[PDB]
Amino acid sequence: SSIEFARL
Amino acid sequence: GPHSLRYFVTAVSRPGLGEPRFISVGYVDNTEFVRFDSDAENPRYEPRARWMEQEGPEYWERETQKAKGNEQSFRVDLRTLLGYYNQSKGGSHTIQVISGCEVGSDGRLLRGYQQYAYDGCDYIALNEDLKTWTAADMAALITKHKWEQAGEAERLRAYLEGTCVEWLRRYLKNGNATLLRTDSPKAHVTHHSRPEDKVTLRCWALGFYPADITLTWQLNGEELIQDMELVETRPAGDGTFQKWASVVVPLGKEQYYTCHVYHQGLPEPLTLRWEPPP
Amino acid sequence: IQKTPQIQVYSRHPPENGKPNILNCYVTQFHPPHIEIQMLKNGKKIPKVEMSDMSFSKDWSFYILAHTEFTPTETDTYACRVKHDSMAEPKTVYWDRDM
Repeated sequence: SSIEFARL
Repeated sequence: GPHSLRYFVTAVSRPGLGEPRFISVGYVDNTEFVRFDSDAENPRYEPRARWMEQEGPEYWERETQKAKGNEQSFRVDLRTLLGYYNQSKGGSHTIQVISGCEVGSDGRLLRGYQQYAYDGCDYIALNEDLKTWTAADMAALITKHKWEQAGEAERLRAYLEGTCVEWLRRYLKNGNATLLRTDSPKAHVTHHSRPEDKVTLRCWALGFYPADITLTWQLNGEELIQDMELVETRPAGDGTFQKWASVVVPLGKEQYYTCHVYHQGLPEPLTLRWEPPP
Repeated sequence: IQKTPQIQVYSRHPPENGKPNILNCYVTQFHPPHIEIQMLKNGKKIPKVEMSDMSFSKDWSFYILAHTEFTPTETDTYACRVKHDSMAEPKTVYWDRDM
């Protein structure tokens, strides 16, 4: 299960 | 031994040609098991290993929604970085991320990963302490400050130490029987020469898996490393790998050299020499 | 910062004249990901060339495997031609039955 990425 | 679950994600802008190409590949113990590619009418995460077909519709739906979420997030990041670096809107740029966990035999996290790259160069990465960040340049310092204030490191640590490890156990249970696959190399030596007083002996290792392997050439004693030609390990295309190492030796002295093949799947290292056919 | 592709052209199984085989063109260590790969037989482009999905390694560089079915003969020449932003011109690598 992948993580939800934050914005750069 | 140790195991890992990591996602390799890429977003490539294509100004004047459409939306960025977004691809997310999941790996368990370095073996691809799921893949999402935005290049479709109705993109979805897909099984890349038979043992994953076990997961039900809710799993695939959830992962797919998450991938599309990350896709749009990378779309925004691409624009954001054009600003950070003051670049034109007409060029193609790439953002890549490696995210995941490596766990030891005891089930504890050995190392967590959350590293980014822009145009093939390190951008920012979560340090081993899973508490601080390493920015590779000035643009990344912006993201760093932003993530420090947002407590992003704590959010990642929770994922890396919890969710990631938990799902890794789950995937290992379903694919363990397949992941443990081992194919020992079958080796042989070839003889090559052009009208001269020297000859090339090439030691081949074929049909092996995993890809990790070591080939060496010995002259009676000592290992010939200074003048041994070696190719990078390569896929045969059927799931196994290939590799060879060659040495140039005096004509007539072929029987003085020995090739040794070291593989994790070998009960004992293989030893062989040039054997001219009958 | 662009990375120049490394190329290996080789058959899946030891080559035996007259026996169906698979010819591979393994391309690695390149960046950006956009790349054009063609396989050639006696100087002419081969129509049916399959491409694996693209992946990238820990050093961020991409890799991909191109392959085509072929029946080697004693005199037919095969090669892989790669066009990438990192090179001024397309690089052509010929198949050597001994490598």
